[PDB]
Amino acid sequence: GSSLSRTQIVNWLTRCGDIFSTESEYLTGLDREIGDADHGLNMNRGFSKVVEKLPAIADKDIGFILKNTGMTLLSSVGGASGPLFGTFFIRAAQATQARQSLTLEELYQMFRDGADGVISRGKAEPGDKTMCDVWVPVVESLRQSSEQNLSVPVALEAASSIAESAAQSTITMQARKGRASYLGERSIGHQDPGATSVMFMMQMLALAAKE
Amino acid sequence: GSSLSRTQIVNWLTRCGDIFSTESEYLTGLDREIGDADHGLNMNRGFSKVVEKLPAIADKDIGFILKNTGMTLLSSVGGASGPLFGTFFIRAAQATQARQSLTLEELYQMFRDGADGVISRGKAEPGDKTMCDVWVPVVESLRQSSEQNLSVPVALEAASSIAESAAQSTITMQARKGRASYLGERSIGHQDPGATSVMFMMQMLALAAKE
Amino acid sequence: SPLIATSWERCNKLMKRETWNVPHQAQGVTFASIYRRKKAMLTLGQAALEDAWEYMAPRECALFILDETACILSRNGDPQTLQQLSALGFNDGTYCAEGIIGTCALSLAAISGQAVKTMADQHFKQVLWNWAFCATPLFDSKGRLTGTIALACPVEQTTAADLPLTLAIAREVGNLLLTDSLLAETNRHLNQLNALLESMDDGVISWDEQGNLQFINAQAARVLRLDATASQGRAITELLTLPAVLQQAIKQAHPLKHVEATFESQHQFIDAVITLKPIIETQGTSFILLLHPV
Amino acid sequence: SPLIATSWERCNKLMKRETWNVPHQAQGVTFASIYRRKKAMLTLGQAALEDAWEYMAPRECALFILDETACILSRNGDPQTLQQLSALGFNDGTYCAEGIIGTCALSLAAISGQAVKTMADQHFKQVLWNWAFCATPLFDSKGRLTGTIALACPVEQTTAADLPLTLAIAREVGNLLLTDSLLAETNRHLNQLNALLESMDDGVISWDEQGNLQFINAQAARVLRLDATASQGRAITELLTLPAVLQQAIKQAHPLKHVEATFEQFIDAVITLKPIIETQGTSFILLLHPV
Ligand SMILES: Nc1ncnc2c1ncn2[C@@H]1O[C@H](COP(=O)(O)OP(=O)(O)O)[C@@H](O)[C@H]1O
Ligand SMILES: Nc1ncnc2c1ncn2[C@@H]1O[C@H](COP(=O)(O)OP(=O)(O)O)[C@@H](O)[C@H]1O
Ligand SMILES: [Mg+2]
Ligand SMILES: [Mg+2]
Ligand SMILES: [Mg+2]
Ligand SMILES: [Mg+2]
Repeated sequence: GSSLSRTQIVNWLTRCGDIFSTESEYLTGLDREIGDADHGLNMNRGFSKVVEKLPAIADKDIGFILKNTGMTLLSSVGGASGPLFGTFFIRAAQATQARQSLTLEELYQMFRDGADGVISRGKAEPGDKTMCDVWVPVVESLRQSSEQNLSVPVALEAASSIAESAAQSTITMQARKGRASYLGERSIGHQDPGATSVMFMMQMLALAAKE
Repeated sequence: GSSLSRTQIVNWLTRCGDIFSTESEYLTGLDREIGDADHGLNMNRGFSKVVEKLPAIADKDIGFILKNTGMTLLSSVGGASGPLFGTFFIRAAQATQARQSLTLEELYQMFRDGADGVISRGKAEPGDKTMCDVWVPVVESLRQSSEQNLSVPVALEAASSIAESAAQSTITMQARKGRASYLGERSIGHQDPGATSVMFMMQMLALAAKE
Repeated sequence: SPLIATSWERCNKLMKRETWNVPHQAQGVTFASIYRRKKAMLTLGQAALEDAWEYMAPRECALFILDETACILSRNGDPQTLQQLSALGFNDGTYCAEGIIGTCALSLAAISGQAVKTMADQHFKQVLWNWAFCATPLFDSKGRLTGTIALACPVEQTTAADLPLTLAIAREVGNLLLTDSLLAETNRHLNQLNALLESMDDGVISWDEQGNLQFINAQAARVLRLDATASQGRAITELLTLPAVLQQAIKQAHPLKHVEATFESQHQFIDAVITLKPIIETQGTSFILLLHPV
Repeated sequence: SPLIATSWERCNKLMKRETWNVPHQAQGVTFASIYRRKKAMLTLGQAALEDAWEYMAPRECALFILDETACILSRNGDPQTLQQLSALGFNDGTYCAEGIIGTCALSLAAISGQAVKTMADQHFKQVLWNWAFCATPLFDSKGRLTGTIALACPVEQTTAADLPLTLAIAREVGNLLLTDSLLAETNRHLNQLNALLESMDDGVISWDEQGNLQFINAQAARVLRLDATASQGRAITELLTLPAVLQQAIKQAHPLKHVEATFEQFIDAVITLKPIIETQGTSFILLLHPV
């Protein structure tokens, strides 16, 4: 209850490899409506590589594992999301150097830095219709859980539920960043694929925390 | 004189930093007659970065030291010669992994491998008027000294001499590779600057091996 | 160019300028195997190429990744241009060796070892006189040829930035293979370090110039009664209270060998024989503390 | 573009479209400091830019590297184009911030955090209407803005490939800063491993999956009578005769803990064998516990 271990982090990333494989066509379909129809394919391409690398590094510390993961996503995903998800994991990795276990306060700090990283690099604001429309509430959710002293598995179920609502909330937003914003008003009525990716990640983290 | 220590290799590279500084004008002058007038400037940019990095890695093995060096030369020299001197050092690095000392036969092997790397990457032949016109006889010099069981210091003094003759031998060659070969027949009558670089390196190695 | 002319002399032996036929094209299973073993360079290459296209569209051009044998592994770019090149036989798995299609950047880059451009009637085969090709070879983690990046376009639309673009992308994919291999090298050193720590006799605790615990083995963690997995990455000051003898030495960056020492772990006294090993680096001093078994 | 328009709305506050004066330009000493602070990024960028120029020349264009504060650090490319821009005030040290030269890729790249091209009257300042700029920000080892790669040419000579070129060069330079930092990180781990080996009580010898000794400490060197500095990088089978026990354990990738053994003149020790199982093969640490 009290902490997330590195084995759980590894099991998290393994589950992200699976979700990005099964959800590939779905994510791509979301990206077909408002983009260049590639987001599922590219997330699967990057995450497949992540999970390939992971057995070799699974006995290492959390920082080194997140750093490989970020570095991998950074060069193998492509487009707008690759640099962003890579920055997330790289920033998380620098906060967790040598860690083998994280308290809920620490997990929250990790996500915070992660998210600051992606906002800083991509300059997205609330309502811009991007992945930051899920990251910001996710971080706020973990901060509240940390204050209330919730166990890690309950905290992570809460952030996962929040991630879902935040992804849903992107549907009615007009895109102001990335490829979708080319469509002007025509991006309204369609869920953002980057935001759906973050949700998937959070749902998988929630599962890994049970084990 | 049975072996070259890694501390000698470090002192070799430090001495190369000094020679590419003081002979910068000259190498650039050689490169002005038949190239784009940058070769001294660039070797100095590369090698000063090399020598900057050296104190941090001086307590390590030969392979790691030559790997850092070649990697630095690789990305910071530019043009035709950067990738070439880079490859030389990277090949040498992979032959000397974990070494703290090299016998004369091992020394010959390193240089053999580096030379093979530069030949295989630039495709140059005896007579093309390039740095390979010095590398090949230097390697052949070291093989001979190896068979005759010469001390490392005497062997290196002999390669150093061969390297001088070999660089001078490039003067009457017409260039068939690199920027010089644009000049056609007008490249005859001028010493090759890459070749003069290899000579400077062999002269400094010869000095390092005394210490 | 002597490069072109020399290439023409090789092509002259076995090949005519006006002929063109069905491609020599890897197929079904053998192709899947080529694709599979080129995975590392491919996935990196395909991301890079998607990006090059994105900031270039609209434009009549195509981008190719080829393996070290001139076999086309992937294509992207303008749909129409890709269909035209496909009509000439260039598809996934088509080999573009000089011995098959004549003098062309697609092969000459790897043959020459450098970024190369061929246009119009520099090409041996007349079918290619309407095309410009730029290509650059790319290299391993270990310095050998592993593939080629190329850009194909109608000859009248060539731009001066086409060649340096293939060069910069080949160098980027190259360096990315190198960074994958650097990370794998560090993982191998971490394995050495971890195996040493798990199998040795001494207890060990080690910390940062920033005060943060980097490693502790089972032996040190039982003795100093510290948590075996939650200590790492936390301030050593908030982990245990250090004796007077250590405090001095630690401030003074001064080594200690086989010395006696008394510790405190959450209100409790431990007696031990220790060694303190300073590690002096540009960024500050780090420490290793060994607890010798009595 | 909403990027351009939004940028114009920032410029409309403090600036006029028709004015142009003398540059804001880092000078003498203070430029020497900016230059020195930017060494790592600069030297990588200069080699890359020289290379890009060579495979591109002849052409009317200029290439700039700028630091995170949009200060021009280095220029190269076409002499005449470089003079035309020098006359407009673009030299080494010239600041190209939006609040100085108006909406322009030179700053808009860093502001947007991506590759950007501006041409002709997209430019806030009329002086720039004869020009195209492409630019891409570049990033640290640690993901922060560290500078910008730009390409400038007369507007009528712009090419579709100019923008992806600056992008690919900025990414090349970024990744090169990253590989510099991975090598440092690996060096720091080697410091850890070497300091452990030198100070611990146990003797140690470790070799590769290929058979080559990777490390040996003073302690193991004394006992097994090996050369403490010419043993490393050599085949372990050339260095010493391994007792039958070990020999069989090695054959099988099988651990030994505090087992007794005898080496070759004869030495009796209590050893541990520790296999390291990796995708490239199996390696070994052998420790000699001090009786
Ligand atoms: N500036 C930005 N900040 C945060 N997220 C962004 C930004 N630009 C784009 N994105 C995200 O990237 C997603 C699209 O990613 P993807 O399809 O992988 O890349 P691309 O759009 O380049 O093809 C969008 O759904 C959006 O969530
Ligand atoms: N294909 C090649 N093989 C071997 N050496 C080469 C080749 N091309 C060029 N060189 C060497 O590089 C030197 C030129 O180096 P330099 O001026 O640093 O680069 P650049 O010519 O691109 O400006 C030449 O004097 C020659 O020795
Ligand atoms: Mg997309
Ligand atoms: Mg895309
Ligand atoms: Mg030159
Ligand atoms: Mg040059």
